[PDB]
Amino acid sequence: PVLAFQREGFGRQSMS
Amino acid sequence: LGLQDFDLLRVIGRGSYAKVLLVRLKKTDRIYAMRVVKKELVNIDWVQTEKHVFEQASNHPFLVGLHSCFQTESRLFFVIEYVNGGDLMFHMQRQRKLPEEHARFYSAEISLALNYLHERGIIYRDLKLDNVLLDSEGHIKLTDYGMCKEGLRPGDTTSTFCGTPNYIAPEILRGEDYGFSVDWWALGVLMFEMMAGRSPFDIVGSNTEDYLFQVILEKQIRIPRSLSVKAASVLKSFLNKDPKERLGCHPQTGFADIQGHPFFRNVDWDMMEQKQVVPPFKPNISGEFGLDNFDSQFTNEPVQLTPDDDDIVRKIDQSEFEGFEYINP
Ligand SMILES: Nc1ncnc2[nH]cnc12
Repeated sequence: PVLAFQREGFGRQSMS
Repeated sequence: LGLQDFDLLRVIGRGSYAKVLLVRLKKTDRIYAMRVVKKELVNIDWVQTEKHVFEQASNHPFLVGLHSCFQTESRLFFVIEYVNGGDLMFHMQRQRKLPEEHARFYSAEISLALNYLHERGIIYRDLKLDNVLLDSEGHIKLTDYGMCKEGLRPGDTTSTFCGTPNYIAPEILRGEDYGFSVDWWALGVLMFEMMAGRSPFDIVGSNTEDYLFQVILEKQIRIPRSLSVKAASVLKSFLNKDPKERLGCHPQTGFADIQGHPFFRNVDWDMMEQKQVVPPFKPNISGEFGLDNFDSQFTNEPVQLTPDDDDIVRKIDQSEFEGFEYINP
């Protein structure tokens, strides 16, 4: 997986 | 103080509530990081939470501390210590995959930090690769207190649904009340990412968030078999979906349990807390401030603040922000 860690990609965005 | 006291150098990040800047105290030419929050996002007492946690941070090495605190009509400002090593999100993109020895080191230091917050009634609630920063010497610092919950006593619980979906604990997704247990889960996910070079949930790194929540609750996670039995065992212990039985989460022995785990048996915890263990990796400081260690999608941005809209500015209670200014002695 080349795009394993994508800053602020799918699922990596903070939420409340 | 005031915005005019500082020189605004570069943008270096987008926090959970903030835009993070590199600044220099002009009167001293000292360099700091600066979190800038739009009051339109805060006005529960968030400011109270934030300052409460910054207060704890002075007394622990693995928590970023506060230099000072001021406000304009539209924004809050927190001047914090600058950590020029970059964060673990960047480290992982560059390293691809970390050896068990590296992952043990970072998780040990992270455990110390989480445990320090917990013993003082605080749930961190946003543990993630982006929020772990490297010291120039190679030690780690937890930043970003935006989602913290403080004042939590024993048997106290909260129910607020928040965090980063990739790291959100199963008990939150089920809508249970929860305590410290969710940080340990998050640590679980984070250790998995360091050692396997990807999220334990395939869709992350490859579509709605709701599906992600389902995957989290439903799929049994699969540990790469190349990993040692120690490493594997710690990951499944942290990634137990029942917080009652999850590593670190017993009310009396939780931290001891971690420290007693075979994966960490190789750790001298107190030499660790004192920063006397040598980091397995030493960030390369460019000399250009070490700005090389920050994603360019930030550093290639005008440092300009976006002018405020007088419709919103006048329509926000400046009173929830009285006596906010502060300087750490
Ligand atoms: N104190 C800090 N230093 C460097 N980068 C950061 N990103 C968020 N906080 C930071």
